[PDB]
Amino acid sequence: MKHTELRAAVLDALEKHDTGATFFDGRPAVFDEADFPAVAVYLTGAEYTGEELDSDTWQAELHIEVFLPAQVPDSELDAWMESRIYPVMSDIPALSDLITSMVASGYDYRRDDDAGLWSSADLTYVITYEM
Amino acid sequence: MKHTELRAAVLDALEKHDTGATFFDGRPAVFDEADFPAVAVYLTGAEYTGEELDSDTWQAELHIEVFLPAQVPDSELDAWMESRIYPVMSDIPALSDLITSMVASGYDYRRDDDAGLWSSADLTYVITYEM
Amino acid sequence: MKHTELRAAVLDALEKHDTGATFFDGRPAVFDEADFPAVAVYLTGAEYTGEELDSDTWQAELHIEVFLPAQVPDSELDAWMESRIYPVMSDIPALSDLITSMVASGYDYRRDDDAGLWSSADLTYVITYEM
Amino acid sequence: MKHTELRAAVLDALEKHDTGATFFDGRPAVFDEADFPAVAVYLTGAEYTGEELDSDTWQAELHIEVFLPAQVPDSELDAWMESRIYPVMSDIPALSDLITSMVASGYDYRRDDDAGLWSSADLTYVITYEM
Amino acid sequence: MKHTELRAAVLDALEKHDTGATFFDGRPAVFDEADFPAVAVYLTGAEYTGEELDSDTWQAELHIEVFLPAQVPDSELDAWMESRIYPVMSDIPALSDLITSMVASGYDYRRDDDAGLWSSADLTYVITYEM
Amino acid sequence: MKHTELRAAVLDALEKHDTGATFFDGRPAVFDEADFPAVAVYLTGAEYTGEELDSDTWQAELHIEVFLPAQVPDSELDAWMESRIYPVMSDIPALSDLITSMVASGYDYRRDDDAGLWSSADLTYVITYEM
Amino acid sequence: FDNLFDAAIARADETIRGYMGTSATITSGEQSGAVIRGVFDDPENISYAGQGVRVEGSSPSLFVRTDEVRQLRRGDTLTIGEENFWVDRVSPDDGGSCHLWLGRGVPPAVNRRR
Amino acid sequence: FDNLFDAAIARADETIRGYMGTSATITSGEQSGAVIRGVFDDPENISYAGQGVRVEGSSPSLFVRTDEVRQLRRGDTLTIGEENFWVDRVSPDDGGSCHLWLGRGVPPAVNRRR
Amino acid sequence: FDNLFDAAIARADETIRGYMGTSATITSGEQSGAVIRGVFDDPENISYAGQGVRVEGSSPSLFVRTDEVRQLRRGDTLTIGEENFWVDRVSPDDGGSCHLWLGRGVPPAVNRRR
Amino acid sequence: FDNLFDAAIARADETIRGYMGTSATITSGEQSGAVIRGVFDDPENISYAGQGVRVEGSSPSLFVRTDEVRQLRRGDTLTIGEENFWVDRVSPDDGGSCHLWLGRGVPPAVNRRR
Amino acid sequence: FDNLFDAAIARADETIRGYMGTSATITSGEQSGAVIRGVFDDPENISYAGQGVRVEGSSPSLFVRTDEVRQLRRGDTLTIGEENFWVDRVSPDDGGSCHLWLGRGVPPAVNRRR
Amino acid sequence: FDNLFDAAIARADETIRGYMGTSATITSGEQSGAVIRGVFDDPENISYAGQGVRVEGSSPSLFVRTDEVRQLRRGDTLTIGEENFWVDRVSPDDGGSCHLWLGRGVPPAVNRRR
Repeated sequence: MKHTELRAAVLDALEKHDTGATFFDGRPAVFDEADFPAVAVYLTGAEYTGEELDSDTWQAELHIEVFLPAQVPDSELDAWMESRIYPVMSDIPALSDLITSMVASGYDYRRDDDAGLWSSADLTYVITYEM
Repeated sequence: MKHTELRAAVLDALEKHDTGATFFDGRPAVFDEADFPAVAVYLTGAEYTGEELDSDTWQAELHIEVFLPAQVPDSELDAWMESRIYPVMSDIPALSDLITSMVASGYDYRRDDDAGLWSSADLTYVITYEM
Repeated sequence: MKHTELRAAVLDALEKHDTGATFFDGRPAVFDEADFPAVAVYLTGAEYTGEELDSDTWQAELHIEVFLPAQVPDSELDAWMESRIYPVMSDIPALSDLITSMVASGYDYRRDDDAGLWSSADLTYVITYEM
Repeated sequence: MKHTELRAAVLDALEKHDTGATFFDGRPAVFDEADFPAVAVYLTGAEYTGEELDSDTWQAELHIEVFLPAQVPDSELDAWMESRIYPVMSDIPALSDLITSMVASGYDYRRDDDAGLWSSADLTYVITYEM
Repeated sequence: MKHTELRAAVLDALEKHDTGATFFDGRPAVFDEADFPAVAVYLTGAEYTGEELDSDTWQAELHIEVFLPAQVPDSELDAWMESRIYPVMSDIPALSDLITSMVASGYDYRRDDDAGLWSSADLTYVITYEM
Repeated sequence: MKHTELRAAVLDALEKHDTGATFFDGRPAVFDEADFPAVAVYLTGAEYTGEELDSDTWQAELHIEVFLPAQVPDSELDAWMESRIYPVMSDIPALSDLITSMVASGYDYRRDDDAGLWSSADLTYVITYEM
Repeated sequence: FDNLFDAAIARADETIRGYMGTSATITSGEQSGAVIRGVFDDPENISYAGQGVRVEGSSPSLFVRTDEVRQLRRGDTLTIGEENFWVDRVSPDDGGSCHLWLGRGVPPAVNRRR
Repeated sequence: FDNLFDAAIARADETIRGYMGTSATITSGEQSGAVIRGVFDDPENISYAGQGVRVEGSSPSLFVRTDEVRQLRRGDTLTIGEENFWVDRVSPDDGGSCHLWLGRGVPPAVNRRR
Repeated sequence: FDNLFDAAIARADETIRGYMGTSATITSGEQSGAVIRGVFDDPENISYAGQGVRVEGSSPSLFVRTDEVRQLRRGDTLTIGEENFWVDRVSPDDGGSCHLWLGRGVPPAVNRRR
Repeated sequence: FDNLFDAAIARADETIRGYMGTSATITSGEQSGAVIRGVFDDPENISYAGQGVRVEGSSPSLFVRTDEVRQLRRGDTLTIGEENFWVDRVSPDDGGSCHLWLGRGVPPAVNRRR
Repeated sequence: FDNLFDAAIARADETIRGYMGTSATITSGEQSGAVIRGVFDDPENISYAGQGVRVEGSSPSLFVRTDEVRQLRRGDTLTIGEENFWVDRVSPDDGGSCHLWLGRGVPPAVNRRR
Repeated sequence: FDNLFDAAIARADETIRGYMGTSATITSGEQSGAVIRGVFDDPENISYAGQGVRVEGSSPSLFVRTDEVRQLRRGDTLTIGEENFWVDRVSPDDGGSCHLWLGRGVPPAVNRRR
């Protein structure tokens, strides 16, 4: 439905496990070296599917991106991505009310070489809901 | 048919709901921080589809773009698109005369990182009319 | 056939209606803010169709493009394309002798933001003739 | 066969008609304002076709490019391209010995806006020969 | 599965043979000229294959890339790729437990001309595993 | 199999004919005006074909590039590319042992306009071998 | 003034305007009949719209004190010498003076639907 | 002070602030009622958002001593003259003084979920 | 003149043109037989038309007082020394003098249909 | 020293470090307890990670004589004033002195398999 | 000479050529046996052609008076010291002197079919 | 020498080399046992090969008189102080002196098939 409650539900289900990280809701997110392990959740690229005759259907991509300091070892990002985010994301009771279909998509690593201040890695999902 | 009529018909029924926002008709739009919540409507990419033998047919894309100050949370932008603009744009009695078919297309977000002065988000439609 | 004759025919049929605008024949067109409307006609992208066995056939695109000052409202350009350039080009007796088939293509707008001195809009046609 | 005699044949058959312009054989061509017409001829983009089992076949594109001063009217370039180059290139007795198949392709105009010293227009052909 | 184990297995099976080269695990690899023979192993571009109904399947690309100083003869680089790296990676007992299928992909060379300090060559593999 | 063997086998039979040219084996090649007509041979873009069930198959592209001073006439390059290189490269008795299939691909010309110090022209082949 | 420097720079700008100034009269707008001095600069630019299209023109501007331009708004018309100009953008307050980016045409039609 | 140069530059910056600086008061934040001096600079910029969109604005800033801004944090609101500003980014400690990048709007809503 | 500066720059420009001037005569145009002084500049430019083609030439210009070329229009022909030039673009009025961008050929044929 | 210039520049750099120096102590490394002087510089850089994500930080560095830093290696930890830094990259020997590019975090975990 | 400045610059150019110029003799061309003075400059340039293919060379030039190279044309051959050079492009007449862009090879074969 | 300027600049370069020079010895090559003076500069450069891969190094060079380097060729090995270098490219003759672009490794294997 409205994007607000979807991000609220995913952040609620993601906060319960202890991570000690600052979570940002929505696209704008400004921080510095202090609160580095931040996790941001946002929706992007909404489209009109036009799948079913009965009612409206939409597709949107759900992003979960984590930021780690530059020159952090690769294996550390591996663990943050798989061990923490993947198990919680598979089953969330609050999501199933709103989302008709949720499909995984691959995660990817991006580092910064212009200045070497950040290195992130975002897990991507495909969401099919009704608006 | 006459693009002026179509934009006028959209804006008339987009204005009746209380929004308190400056509305720009047509592509040229210049403003500053004061009159900032600004909604501009324009038609772009007209094309001769030639779908029917009986008479001329064209396709054009209808745009409704809203500008909000930079660093506004994503939640506010979601609201304009999903609460204010989508319900009004679904059924307009004035458009029913001029438009043979009007199909939704997904909206999208964009922010300005060059200088951080504006953040906009436009809802896109596909319009099929007769000329 | 000879592109000179085709452009001459279009400009002759386009000048009879009062427009009060300078007309440029061919791509090279230099002007300043005085003689501004400056409707220019040119042919581009000629190509060998090879459609019929009997005789040669070619395809080229016919352009009619009008220049207007920047920051001029969108609706006024709409007027030139809908109420002036388009009705005259539908039926021109002189063309029918030279052109075997003339098909419309969508007009499009463009504005100059590097310096803001001009804002044009061209109407594209597809011409199939014999050489 | 060898590219040298092919360009030699084209230039020989192209020189007989009076044109009063310098002709450049091969890709390198350096000229100033005085030698303005230019008329360079070169071959480019050779490939292995492998169409027939019997013997080798190749494809290459034959270019005839003419240089005229910037701001020369468009219609003049037309008159030049069609009237002078096309009739001579249609039938040449010397070519038929070497070239198994010669196919036309559209000519195109390009102007220089970086400095405004030249404007050219090349007619392109497709050549199928045996090496 | 856990990318840590897969990279650890590859590096273990790759270190046993004498190479006398520094081995880097993961993307962050910072080194000066003293430790020049340098071999880095990393995984990139994971995706959700969705091949089988029973359980999850993913696809990721495995990279083995060696760094050698610029202006080293190409012949020497050929040797590392075809004598040292290929035989060891064909059969490794440790991988067969974790990876369902491994497929080779072509290695490729690249040299640095902006500064001329390094010249690498990576060997690409495609990995299909279960997460 | 071993790229060193293939390049050596090409260069040995490319050297017996008198050319009086410096021959570079492998990608790295540095020279100046004195030793100018220089022919370099290298293999690029190797890839796993996976064509036959019985054993491995790979495709690599064989390059023979010749460098000549800028502003050299085009016709001279034709001669280097056809008369000297194409006949010798057709049948190398020592080559047939290593290569299962060798297919020609077209050559092409390129000149340096940044500084005018070199003009090259490379012949490309497609090699299929076993590794 | 807040500081010594603000007063000093205000006097400096006033002398600059006095020694290199051109008289300009506003015609249509809230300041319907004011007379204003400023420095007039008219540099030139050319931009191309295609392969053989060149649009040649100039982008003038006016250097004016910000106290007498408080009520001036975009789209107003003012004249300098013989030609007629309109205000395009009014630069923010810099020191004690601000620029008036002008255009040489008649004002464009408005888009706002207020 | 660690060096002679540090003390010299501190005195120089103090003189600069004294001779060319205005007065700004914080309103909402940890320093609820402090009053700070600084040099106010307001350069201008414009960014386009499309073919016919032009957003005209400016990016103001303040130059203050770093000892009396330690308790300041992003999002606080301060006033200069008549207008009201909020704090965008507080520059690192350079020499003896740091910049206060400001915005002219009402502070935006926060995203953090702490 | 409007200011002291305008008169001063006019005199300075006149001295510059007197000490670094070349006599040029218009031939065809509204000013059919005028004689004009100015500073002649002939720099170099070369552009490439593709792989090897290299068109080498120059872009001359002339520096003239703006009151003598009021009747001058684009496409006119004028001579300097022995060779002949035509007028390409006439720069806007800067201070007291303007430029005459020239070309070395014969004038091109016109496109306009007036 | 090899030349007159080498000795002269050594003395000049020593005076620069004496007059503009901050005392820094190494903590963990081969030079476990050395104390070194240098010039401390903390400029600003900000980079963006996407549409809105802006990461604000700084890139500090230190300017020390290359004779007392010969035993230093990458990844060591040193302190200046109160906060702690680690060594990122040690610039080549220029004249008589070299830079110590620093980072403000704890050292990263190592990748090398020696 | 048209102006005082042209004569002055001609004399200055002659002094420059006298005090910093070598001697070059033409060999083949319309000026078969002339001997000309000029300033010889030989800067470097390197351009690549792919991975590692580096071409090392230089672009020499000469600086001569424009009156004694009137009959000179492209493709001529001239010698300086021991090496032999050919003329690539002769720069336009600047002030009183023009450059001779040279190449170090044997002249290339001509393409023109006149 | 051809001119006054060549002799003057030769003496100037000789004084430069005398006052700021380091002694270098060639080891392998035609000049097997020469001893040569020159100015030594070792600036830095870092380049990246991927997402995180960073290669840090320096590109040294040597400023030497061209008369005693006539027989030196690419690939020769020479030592300065303690480290060992090899010649990568020898700059064209400028004035009276030329540069020796060096590398710090062992010379690479040759590709030529002569």
